[PDB]
Amino acid sequence: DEQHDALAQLCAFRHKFHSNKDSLFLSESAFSMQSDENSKLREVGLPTIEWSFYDNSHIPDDSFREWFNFANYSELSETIDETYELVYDELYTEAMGEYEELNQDIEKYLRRIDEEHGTQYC
Amino acid sequence: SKAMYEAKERYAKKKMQENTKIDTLTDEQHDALAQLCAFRHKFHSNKDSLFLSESAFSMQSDENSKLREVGLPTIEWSFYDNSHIPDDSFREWFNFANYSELSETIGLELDLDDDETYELVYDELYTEAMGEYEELNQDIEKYLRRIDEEHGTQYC
Amino acid sequence: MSKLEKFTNCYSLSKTLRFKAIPVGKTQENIDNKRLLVEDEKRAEDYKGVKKLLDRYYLSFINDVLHSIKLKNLNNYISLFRKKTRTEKENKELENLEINLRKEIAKAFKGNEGYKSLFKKDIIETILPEKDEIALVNSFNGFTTAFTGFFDNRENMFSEEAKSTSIAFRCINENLTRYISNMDIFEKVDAIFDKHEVQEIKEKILNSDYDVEDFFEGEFFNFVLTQEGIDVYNAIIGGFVTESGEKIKGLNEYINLYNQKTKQKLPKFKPLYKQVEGYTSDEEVLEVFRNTLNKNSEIFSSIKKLEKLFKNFDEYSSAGIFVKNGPAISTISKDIFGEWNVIRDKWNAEYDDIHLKKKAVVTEKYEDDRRKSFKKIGSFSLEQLQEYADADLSVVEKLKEIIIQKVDEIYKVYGSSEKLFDADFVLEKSLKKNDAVVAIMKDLLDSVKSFENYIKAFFGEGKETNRDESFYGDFVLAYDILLKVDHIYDAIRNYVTQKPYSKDKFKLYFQNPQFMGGWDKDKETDYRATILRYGSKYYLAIMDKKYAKCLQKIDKDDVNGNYEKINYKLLPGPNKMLPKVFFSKKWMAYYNPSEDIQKIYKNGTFKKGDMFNLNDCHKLIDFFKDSISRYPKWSNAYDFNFSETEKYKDIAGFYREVEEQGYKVSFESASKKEVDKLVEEGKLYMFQIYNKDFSDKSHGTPNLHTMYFKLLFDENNHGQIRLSGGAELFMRRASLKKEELVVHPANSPIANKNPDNPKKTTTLSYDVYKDKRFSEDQYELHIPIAINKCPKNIFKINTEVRVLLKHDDNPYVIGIDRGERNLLYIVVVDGKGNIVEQYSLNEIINNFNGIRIKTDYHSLLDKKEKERFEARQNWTSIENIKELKAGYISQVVHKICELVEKYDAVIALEDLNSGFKNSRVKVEKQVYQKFEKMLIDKLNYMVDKKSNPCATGGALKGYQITNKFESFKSMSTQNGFIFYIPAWLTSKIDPSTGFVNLLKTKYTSIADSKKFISSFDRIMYVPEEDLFEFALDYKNFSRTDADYIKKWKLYSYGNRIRIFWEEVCLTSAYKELFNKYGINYQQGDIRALLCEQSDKAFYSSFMALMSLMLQMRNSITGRTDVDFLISPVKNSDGIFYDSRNYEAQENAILPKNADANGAYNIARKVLWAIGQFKKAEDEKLDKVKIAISNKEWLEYAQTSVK
RNA sequence: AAUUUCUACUAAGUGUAGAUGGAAA
Ligand SMILES: [Mg+2]
Ligand SMILES: [Mg+2]
Repeated sequence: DEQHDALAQLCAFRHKFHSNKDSLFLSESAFSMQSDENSKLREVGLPTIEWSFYDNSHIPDDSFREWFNFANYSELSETIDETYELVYDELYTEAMGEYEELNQDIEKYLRRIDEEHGTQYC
Repeated sequence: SKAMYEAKERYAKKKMQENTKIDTLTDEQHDALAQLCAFRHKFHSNKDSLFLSESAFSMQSDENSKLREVGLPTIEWSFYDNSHIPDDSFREWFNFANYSELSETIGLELDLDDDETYELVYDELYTEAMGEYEELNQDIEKYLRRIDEEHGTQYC
Repeated sequence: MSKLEKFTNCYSLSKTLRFKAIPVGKTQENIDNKRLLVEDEKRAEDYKGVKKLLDRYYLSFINDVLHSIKLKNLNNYISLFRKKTRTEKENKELENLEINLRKEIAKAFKGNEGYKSLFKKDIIETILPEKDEIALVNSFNGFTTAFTGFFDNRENMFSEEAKSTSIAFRCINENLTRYISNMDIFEKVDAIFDKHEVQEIKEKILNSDYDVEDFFEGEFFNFVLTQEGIDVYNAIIGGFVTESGEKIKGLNEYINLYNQKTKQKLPKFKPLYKQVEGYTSDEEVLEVFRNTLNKNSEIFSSIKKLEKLFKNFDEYSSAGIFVKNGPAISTISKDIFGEWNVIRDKWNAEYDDIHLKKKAVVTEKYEDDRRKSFKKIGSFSLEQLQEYADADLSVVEKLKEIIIQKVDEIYKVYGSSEKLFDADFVLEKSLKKNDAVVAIMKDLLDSVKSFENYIKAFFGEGKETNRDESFYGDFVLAYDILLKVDHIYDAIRNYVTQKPYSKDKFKLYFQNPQFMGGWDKDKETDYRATILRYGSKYYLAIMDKKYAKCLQKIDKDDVNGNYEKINYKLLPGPNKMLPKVFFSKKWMAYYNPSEDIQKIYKNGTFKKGDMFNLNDCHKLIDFFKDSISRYPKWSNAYDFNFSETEKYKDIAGFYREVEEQGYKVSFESASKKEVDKLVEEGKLYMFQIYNKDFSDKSHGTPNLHTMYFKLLFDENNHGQIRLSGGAELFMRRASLKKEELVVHPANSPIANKNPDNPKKTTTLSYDVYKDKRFSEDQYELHIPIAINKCPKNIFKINTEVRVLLKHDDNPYVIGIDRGERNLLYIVVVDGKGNIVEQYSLNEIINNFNGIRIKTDYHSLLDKKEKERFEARQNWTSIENIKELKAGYISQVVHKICELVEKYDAVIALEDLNSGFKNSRVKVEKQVYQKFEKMLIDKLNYMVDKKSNPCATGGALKGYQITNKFESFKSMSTQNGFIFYIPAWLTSKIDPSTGFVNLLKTKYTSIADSKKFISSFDRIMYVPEEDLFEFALDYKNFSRTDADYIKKWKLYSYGNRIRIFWEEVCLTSAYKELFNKYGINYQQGDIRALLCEQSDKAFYSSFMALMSLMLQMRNSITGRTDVDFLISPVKNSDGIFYDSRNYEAQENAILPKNADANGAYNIARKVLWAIGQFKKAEDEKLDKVKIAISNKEWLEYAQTSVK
């Protein structure tokens, strides 16, 4: 079939995601997962993606009024911008570290489908 | 005269917080030293009101008593007798040499009812009082410099 | 007799009041006619100018005589130091030679053309005249002594004590140790010597002296000693211009040319020390800020040097670039590693692989020693950070790209702020009302300041091994310039946060340098100041020096117009006034005295030291007694009634007796019409002591200071508040003008702002201007008193509170703990553990006449922090919030004081140094230290104003239950009635039994989670209660050497918070996960089934539910409604504690919510300290430890309830 | 929104309730 359509659609989705992953961290940036991609991928008949997680609801973006359990935050408050930055810094790095673990799963899917059928996607 | 006021006090406050670990000798001599240092910082703050008769104020044997108890070396003061710093016995003395000066000009004799010779002895006793108290104060700064450059702490 | 009947009259004090002073009658126009303000306005302003003139002459003196000294021991110091040393007390001879050299330049100064008339009186008189400055230095012709705060320090400039600001220490131990260093480093510039560059121009246009090797050979140190020689030396280093466009080269540039072969590795010649900010107007501060941070400023060039330094950083070794241990070390480690605790963890493992045994469990004492050994180290090497780092982590790239990110961030904020350093810049609004300009300046200053704080840790306090001196030599040479930004930060910040008004004042002297020192009758014609009462409008009297006896010849008037008048007889300092008078050449010629008495005082056996003899000093006591009887002033004016001669075991006792008695103020009358006619003649000046309580409308309680000052002239004033001397007077200026005050008009309904007033709007009949007090001028007056001058119940308070608390049998305890919900939460605990009274301190009751109108501060705080949010978080909002917190911790102290009196207690208080607490109370940490200060200040002298003055607890017999504050560490572990207690494990603790979680259940791997889930005892499920009962011992877990029970039967029910903000069921969530994974979970233990699965997400969504079974604190963080503390372990009655179960009672027996629980645990720790106070002798009470450990505390809080 | 001074006030109408230790670099 014409699985190239689904693959190029996925590839451009990758090229938006990896383009500005950082504005996904903002509360209300112009943006808008895995079950939808697997739904649009099962319909054409590919193998699925084998993601790292499906639940997605713990990537911290701007609930800066809506959490506490971080030992690292306690360590930051252990010794007297300033602190604010440590809390903002740690959640930003945790968000980026979550999203690239997402992104590597799509690149792994494309490498598997690349070196099985001899096409080119990266 | 507010920014530098807070700055010079929080610098020194950070040093008094910081030097509570450097000693690492027998005991908590930092308490006696900071108590002495704040005593210095009152003394040198208003030495001048010690000259007044009844200012809000109130030596060396007491400091050596509170210093021997913790086990420091003592201070090696300049004097212990203390009873000749002139403050407001302006009715209770005469022997000074500068009557030769005051008689070189007109002035008057040794009777202080004249309003001109009054300040002309008040100046000299004020300067002698300040000159006594800074000779006191230098002894405390010498003690702190000796204890500073023997054990590597910071006090001035 | 309760626990406060002891603690009064324990030690001295010295408050000082501050009332206003309005002149009465024609006194103000009399002052303006006799022109007594212009003189002291000059005597304030001209002082820095005359200081400038005397500093000019002093520096001319130094540069004068330094052209006449050639040091002789200099060769013998230089060669003997640069000799390779190998001392064996030869460095001691070096230091002897150094102090002798300082003595040589000291002797040069001593004989330097007099110099004895350099700090005496005639320096303002004689030498300094020989322009229009003759009146300037002649403005102080009858007034010399105000220079004595200058003549001491400028004398100490000429000492030899190796002090900092002095000449001698500089020119011998900084200049010479730079000079001989450059002398040795001259050996490493001889390979680049091109005479066309180093000799053909420098020697011809600088000195025409002997050549460049003379400055490195050591026999023009005596020529370079002057500042002209330092000028020539720094010209040969840097390069003179000689007012021509050549920009002639220097030795720094000639050594900079050597790294053309990309290898410098030769240190340059360090420049020599020579020998000796805004805050007014908007155009000036903008220009100086432009001067200090434009695109060619010195600080900005320092950033450019630093960024190129860290660009070419890789050439230096990684063995010397020491990173500073401490606060910033964790932040620096976190950026490269990606984890804050990675550096601490690697050092932890590196230490425990040596000192830990072949087991793995720890003790808390070994942990505290571990933390002490980690804080033992001074700094870390970059090589050790590469050692910590695993593969693909090169710090020489990682830190370089971080710092270039920061420098490019400063360049981007320059790209933001580039409209500010332009020549055609405009100020459209003043900085008080403008926002964009000042926030731009704020972003610039904070960005460069953050850059400095990031760079800061590359010092290592060194003091090191072979550190990279070729790197540090330019690093500090840029960092000294980067540290100058604090002079701009603490200029701009305190410029913008200052008030529109201004509190500058000058001391008023009234033509006399000897002014109001005392209040002694028979010295009042000298001091020239007295105080008159009449009804209650008090008065201050100033007599002019032309007519300095206008109060002596006054009759006791009988036409009933009178001012009562003080007399104020004070014997000053009787331990060292009596030998000053009774041996002073006129008393020795009026009394005889006896020969043995003169000898016994001259040898001085009345003092201590074992020469102390009772029946020998008793004759001296009798001599003092009889002579004071014979003295005319002191036989009459006091009522001296001593003990007998055998009733003084110490002359210190007799001195205390005469110091106790020798003070009496009475009132002999005077006229009124003759006094007011006299002040109409102008021979008197008369001011009324006044504040907002001497008015005739004050229908309430006064200020406490006016209560003291009205109590200074009572017949109750024996017990004892002595009006001292040292009084001053001051004068302000009209900071504001009258017109531009925003004035509320009369007869209009004016607004309100406290929302809990039933009178939601009011109106007045007259005006109420904004800040009327700075419209005119006002005479501030100060009148310093000395409360409890003679102390009686004298003892060590820190031991007396303990020996009181042991013998006590039901000692109350207050606790005070910060909380997220409430900034301060009070809990009062009995001697058992029952919570007597628990309440918040967000609402402030003002219990005046009958009308308990409350006011909130919590709403005020959040309503001002929203303005902080919407106003880009600028300095005015910050300092407004800091002052609002300061007012709040003022008004707490009345509640704490009254609570201490009402319950007879000892305050507990959260220690700070131990910390280890989130402390999310929405208040700054510093504000708590200020609360410490403004609590121990007030509990130095506790008094409540509504009480009667004579009765105990009043303004005469106040409570003293603390010591004075000493220093920010010496406030620890006891202070009188304030105890300091570490705040560890005080908020997250079940109050019923004492279960605390200690389980690190942040998910790491199934490799850890399988063992962690097998370590539990019995995970089952009860169907007749629908609970997921867990079970465990604690001894099979790491970090667990503190609990005592270790048999914790957990459960599940009660509401919990899940991010999803959302609400989830603890036991329904467990059931839905176990029905997601298809279990017959009703035959526990089910760990055998749970150790079979192999997908990650099951265990990742199980760890996040274990943690929610353990999370006791619940904050919805958007509303104050549900902040509920729930504990998943139940007590003997089978019910586990819920906060909302205990909120809806009147007086609970357990804490209401989280902050109250945080208070109640602190109270419990002090109760344990009291329990150990009850279990020692009175000979170890000064040594009984209070620092209760985590193990001890958890043991007590579990076995208290049973 | 008035103050010896500071904070929160308008508190019965030129103030209320608490606090406040000043000069000096
Ligand atoms: Mg009042
Ligand atoms: Mg106000």
